Amino acid sequence: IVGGTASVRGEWPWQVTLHTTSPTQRHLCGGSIIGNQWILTAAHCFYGVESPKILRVYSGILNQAEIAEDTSFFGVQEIIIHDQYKMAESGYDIALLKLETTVNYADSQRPISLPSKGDRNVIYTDCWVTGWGYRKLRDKIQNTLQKAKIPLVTNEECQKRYRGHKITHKMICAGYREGGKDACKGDSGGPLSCKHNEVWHLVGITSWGEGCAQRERPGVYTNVVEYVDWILEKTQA
Ligand SMILES: *[B@@]1(C2=[C][C]=C([C][N]C([N])=[N])[C]=[C]2)O[C][C]([C][O])O1
Repeated sequence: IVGGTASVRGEWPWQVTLHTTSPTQRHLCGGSIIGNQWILTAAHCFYGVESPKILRVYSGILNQAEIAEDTSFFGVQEIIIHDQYKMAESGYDIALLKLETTVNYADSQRPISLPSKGDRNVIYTDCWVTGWGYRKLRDKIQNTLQKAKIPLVTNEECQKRYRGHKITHKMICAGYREGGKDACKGDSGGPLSCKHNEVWHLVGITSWGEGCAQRERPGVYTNVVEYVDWILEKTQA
């Protein structure tokens, strides 16, 4: 996260850190708890990943330092990538992780509600992007989960900032015209939480952008509301 600040412990209870154990353990992507056995994240996060066996999901984490060899984690039973996904910039950047075991909810780890189709007209004025990602295009994973408040931008506005790309309605952007605050490498798969009427909603999934926090280059996120039907289909046994 660029231009953000340290989050308060338990402030984003749905945020998880997804690690890969190959070659050695390290943070791979962010993700969001949306069900007792389900993590919603980004599809492009699994490039080069041929088995769920090397994945470890850690919930209730503030500092990466809390994760040690003796720290408990959730194994991944199955990685479900949207069948139309090809690459982040083309959309459909969404994936589900079916955990091997169930998450016991608590103040430190609980699910975030999905947006409803009846909230597309609603205007989110309190949105935040979070993660352990870079603080600059060239950096490294951060210890403390970072947070940054960022305004949503209309698709038409976003399309103007990405002439070489096609910003579809299945995408949603957020950023400041002057830049300064934005997601960055390592934040992928992270949630774009927005609080409306005292209730947090998972509005987007950190997907891509040109550089990080550059002027007139809004972050691009997967428009979650467009996948509630998909999520229901894939999570219902
Ligand atoms: B992701 C990833 C996160 C953020 C960016 C840049 N995004 C914005 N808005 N400037 C690119 C990639 O983090 C983990 C990595 C693994 O594929 O991708």
